[PDB]
Amino acid sequence: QNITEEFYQSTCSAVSKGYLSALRTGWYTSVITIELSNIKENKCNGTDAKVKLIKQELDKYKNAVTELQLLMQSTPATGSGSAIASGVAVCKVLHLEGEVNKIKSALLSTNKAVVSLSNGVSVLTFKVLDLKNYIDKQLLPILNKQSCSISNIETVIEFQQKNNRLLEITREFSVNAGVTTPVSTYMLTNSELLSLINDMPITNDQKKLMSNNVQIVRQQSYSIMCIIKEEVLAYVVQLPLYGVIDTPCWKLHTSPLCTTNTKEGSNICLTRTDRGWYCDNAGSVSFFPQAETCKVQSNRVFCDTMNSRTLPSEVNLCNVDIFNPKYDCKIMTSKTDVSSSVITSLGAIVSCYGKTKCTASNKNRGIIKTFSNGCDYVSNKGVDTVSVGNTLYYVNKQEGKSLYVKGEPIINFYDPLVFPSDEFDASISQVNEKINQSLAFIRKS
Amino acid sequence: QNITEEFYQSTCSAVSKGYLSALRTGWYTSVITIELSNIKENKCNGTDAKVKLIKQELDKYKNAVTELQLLMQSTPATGSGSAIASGVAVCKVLHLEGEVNKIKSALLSTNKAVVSLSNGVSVLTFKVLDLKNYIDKQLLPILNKQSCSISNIETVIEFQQKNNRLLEITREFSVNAGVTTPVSTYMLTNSELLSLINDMPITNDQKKLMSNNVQIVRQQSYSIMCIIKEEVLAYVVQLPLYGVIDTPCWKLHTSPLCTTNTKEGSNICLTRTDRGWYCDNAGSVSFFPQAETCKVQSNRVFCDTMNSRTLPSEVNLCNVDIFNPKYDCKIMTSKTDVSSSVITSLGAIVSCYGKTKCTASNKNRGIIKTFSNGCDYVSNKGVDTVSVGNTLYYVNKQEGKSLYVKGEPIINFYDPLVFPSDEFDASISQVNEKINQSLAFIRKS
Amino acid sequence: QNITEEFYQSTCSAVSKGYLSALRTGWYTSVITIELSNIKENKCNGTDAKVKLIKQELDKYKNAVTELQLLMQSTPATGSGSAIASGVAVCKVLHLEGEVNKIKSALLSTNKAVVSLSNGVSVLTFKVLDLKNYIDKQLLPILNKQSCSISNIETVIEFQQKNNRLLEITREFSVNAGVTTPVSTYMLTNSELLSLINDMPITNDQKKLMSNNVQIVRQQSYSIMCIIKEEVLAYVVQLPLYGVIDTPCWKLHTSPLCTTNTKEGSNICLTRTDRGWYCDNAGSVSFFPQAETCKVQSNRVFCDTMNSRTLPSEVNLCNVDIFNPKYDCKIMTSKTDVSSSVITSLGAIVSCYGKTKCTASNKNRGIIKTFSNGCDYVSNKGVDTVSVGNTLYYVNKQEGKSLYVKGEPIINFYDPLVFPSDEFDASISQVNEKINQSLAFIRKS
Repeated sequence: QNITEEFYQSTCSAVSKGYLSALRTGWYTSVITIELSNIKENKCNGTDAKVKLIKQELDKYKNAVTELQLLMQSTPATGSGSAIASGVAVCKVLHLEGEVNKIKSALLSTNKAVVSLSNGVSVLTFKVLDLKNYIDKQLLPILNKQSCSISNIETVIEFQQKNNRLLEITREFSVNAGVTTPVSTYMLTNSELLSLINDMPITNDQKKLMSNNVQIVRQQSYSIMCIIKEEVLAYVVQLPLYGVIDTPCWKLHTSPLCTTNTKEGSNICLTRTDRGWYCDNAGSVSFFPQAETCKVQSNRVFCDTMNSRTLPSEVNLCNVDIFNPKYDCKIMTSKTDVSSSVITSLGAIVSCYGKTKCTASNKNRGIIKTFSNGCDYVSNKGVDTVSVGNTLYYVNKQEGKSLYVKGEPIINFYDPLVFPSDEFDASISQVNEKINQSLAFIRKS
Repeated sequence: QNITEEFYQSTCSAVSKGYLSALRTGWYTSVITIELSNIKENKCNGTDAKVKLIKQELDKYKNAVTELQLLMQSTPATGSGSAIASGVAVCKVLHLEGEVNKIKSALLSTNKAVVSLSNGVSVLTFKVLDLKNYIDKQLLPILNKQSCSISNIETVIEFQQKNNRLLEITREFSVNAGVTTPVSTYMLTNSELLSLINDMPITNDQKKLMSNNVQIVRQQSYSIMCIIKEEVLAYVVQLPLYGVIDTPCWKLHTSPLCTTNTKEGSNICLTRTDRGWYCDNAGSVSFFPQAETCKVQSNRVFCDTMNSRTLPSEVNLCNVDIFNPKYDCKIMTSKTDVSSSVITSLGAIVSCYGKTKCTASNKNRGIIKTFSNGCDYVSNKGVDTVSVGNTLYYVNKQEGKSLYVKGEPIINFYDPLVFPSDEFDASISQVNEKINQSLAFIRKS
Repeated sequence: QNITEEFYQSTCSAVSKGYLSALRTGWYTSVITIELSNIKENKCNGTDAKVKLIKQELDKYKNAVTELQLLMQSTPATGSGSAIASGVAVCKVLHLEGEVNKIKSALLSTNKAVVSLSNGVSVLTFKVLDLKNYIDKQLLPILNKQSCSISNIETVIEFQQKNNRLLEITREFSVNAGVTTPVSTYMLTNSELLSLINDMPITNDQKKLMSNNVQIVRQQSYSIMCIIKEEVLAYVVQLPLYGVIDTPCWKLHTSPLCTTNTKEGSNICLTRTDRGWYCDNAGSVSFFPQAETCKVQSNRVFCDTMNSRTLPSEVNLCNVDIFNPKYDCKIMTSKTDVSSSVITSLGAIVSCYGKTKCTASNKNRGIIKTFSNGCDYVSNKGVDTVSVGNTLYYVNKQEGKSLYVKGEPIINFYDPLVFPSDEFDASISQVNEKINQSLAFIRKS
């Protein structure tokens, strides 16, 4: 529960420690079934407004079915496609005959049942909506006359409710070529999802975590539609399976670090590279570069290992002894000294250069701190907002202690004349070797 | 109203002048209220189709309420979160007891009223939909029988209209974890928004601008949902507050500038860096790097100062005397001479290199100009489209004069042998210093 | 139908050949019309629930019309705007009087008809919904009384169906400022689209391709709304027109290539630049850098030439003889040896460096291959997934042969001491020239 932060004055970086992990390592596939009604184009001679409204929505029903066949004609266009290979594999098994009828036989008794597929995969099936039973029992004998019948409007409105979810299904499948994420509430109702999470094979502790952070599970799950035949449409919904839980996570925040020399254009800078989410995973650390690829319920981190990067466990040494002999801490160099500010979880790192104003201000008591030229940090305690130049930043109000690690800025240890100031993705060893090789040429002079 | 453009032949860049500003500097928070009905699971013994449709939507009603509580269990996952700290602060004050009842007491008389919160913030409250009064007065005494009643269908359909907006609210909150942008029409009706803009504290001139460009205000506003208790759901909608209006804005367009030497691979190039939106703000210029972070009703520019960058006022000198002694104009160098074209607001900059065709063509009279090797500009007058290689570009038809600033291309002033041709983010001073230091080594030879 | 892949061991790259093209070269504009009803605010003295529901939706009807006028007040804010200049041009012609009435006269007889505009453009018009005829014939004489009438509910529900699509139109136009893509099913029904594709001028073969891959056409089409007047709203829907069909396409996949020296930090790397989609177009090759700018029904590639890049036909030589004297193959250099894996269409390229595990595993028989240090490739035959470190990758199951082109890795031909290892966007000639110039300084020593 304790959330900690440590600002590194020497490297102009901060690490937010005390976070718990939830890394997606596997995929669970579930087949969702809608029992459709195979009807041919009917036409009876009536002008009744009851049967007129039925024709309009039967057309919308028939159009959504025939268009979902047109989408079926479209081969999976998303990807990449590594992330959906499990759902595609289930779709391919549904093509085989004697598999669509297997689902139909197992779902006649109950709205949910486990089925063993031909590929040996044991998946749970769900008949969310039964259009077949309703349309044939309620609406078929009405319009099965020489002229359209005269039934009341109560049955027509209920038919609007049934057809409304199907229209919502085909409209989301069409714009996304049958692969939608996050899984909308119509692909799988929130009530249906919790029932699906309770069934699926994992512990009660792992089920409790997924059922509490539902929205995060929806954003890390794909809805894939596979086929339509035998009066049934089927689409597979992949669900994240998390194999790494409760391992240490920490987020690295980096800000430029320059010198404070007076004459303009005579300053060198460097910035810590590889900022983002770090989490221990199987004796190593998994790096997450892309922003918002990790979701975060407070104190818990949810990420996917597909957008990851494997790093050795010694990578955390760059947060203490950046000159460590074990790992190659990456930095980028430049002479651009623009004033910026990074909002970390328990404060804000501020890099103030030039004449631009840099202040941390509290709305009630006013400005509480004015930042001098350099890189510094302000604790979130008693600080509402932080301003840099003409840009206003707001500080997070998460409760926790923040530590200030004092240290000489490493940018002061380098000579500006032989300093390489255009290294996009370099390391300490490269900067150390490039300078010594540059000084090797000046000695021979 | 006058829109001007100036192409700089020396730097292969153009500036579109004559634009008015609208920079977001603050946030106004408004609490939106939906009076919910606290009902326990009712079950009466009836098969009437009137009461059957009620049960279906009451389940959808109860499910949307209980799921919106599940979303409430999810801590704010978006961000960052600087941009929503004001809305979060209002959400936290709503948690305190004696605050939810304060909103309920002030909204019993009118559908809108200003409320003073515990945090000293004066915010306007809105009861958009009153589900509590309708459900209890119209539907409670019907189903408050030993068996479900037999009321007509007119009341059931009206209940579908009320429940439809709530289902639209929870479905948008669920996919976005309660933070949606742009604010949809269901979070706040267009009619409700104009009424909210008229009330809010600002001048009639600032209210007239927001009420005219509604869609731009929606795209720069966040909908945040805070809590559900005491038969009321509440969600705060932040609205942009613009403190900078009618200050000069101009958009910088840059295109590569190479040499025209015949032998392949013997050409050097450079391109002006920091292209995008520039607007004067409080004695300085605010730079906007990210595209589409600024919206633009013609002749008016709408941007947010959070995605900004503060630059000194002398930054505009890079558009005239790029060799100015005051500011360090940034350029990037390379030897890649690919033919490209940038569509500016009143024409198009064309960089033609190699043998690729570069023509400005009018659909009625045909090709009007053929571009030679180098960087040039064509006015939008009498020009419909511009083609480069196999890529077709269309020119904007905005009315205004365009000026051609003749000048020797600066790429011709540099010696290709000592020229650094791999500078990602460099400046004129660095290129000037790097070449002189390279020539310092050849003199000692 | 044959899909081929060739892995290049010397360059650590693979090319997926055997694909067919479909490049968008032009735009076809179609005017979509909804005949609106011009009604003034009516108020009759009734409390009937039939006429009460009418007032609620007439307000939603009137609000959607008046708000769509507010959106009309917003000048086109999207772009750029090259891609929509054709639709904007049609919108501007609709402003001229005697043009809105021309559409109204030609659509009174049929729901679809071709119209010659003032700009000489021949466009097909579509009256998708006729709100004017329905509202005035069915609902006007009802409420045209001194007190609201007592008509039944069948007509009210049909009015809900008509007004529902209009509310769907204005809600999508509002969030996107009137420019939406992909074109939703409500901007143009799937049934209306196929009828539009059949009419439009092109061959039966080009019509058959568009009608089969409907969803891809929707994602490469824009819906633009132009004006509201004379009881008619109009919005233009641009449709892709493909001028390049059945030309060779191939996708280039690149992975880092490093050395295998034991001592850490003593390795140099290089990676092929310009990975993505390549397609021959008019005697040259069109390069597509941005991912997902090309859609892909299997065996067919759909791209837009606006996000393209024109390259000479000799660019394919970088896939065989990278040291070719005709073209300058671009590579980037670094010393970062991170283990990665690229999922190509018929396998996976794996770059294994360090101690990180690199295995290709089949779920039934287990691990089938362990990758040594370097860059290698594994065929999709009998391989389900491929793991690198803590990241799991899944292989595509597309059927086709894959060829292994053996060759000495070019990274072994370079001396690490004089090797430039920080070239972001460089070429072979630059690396060749930079090393020789570095060796020119060591000879004079």
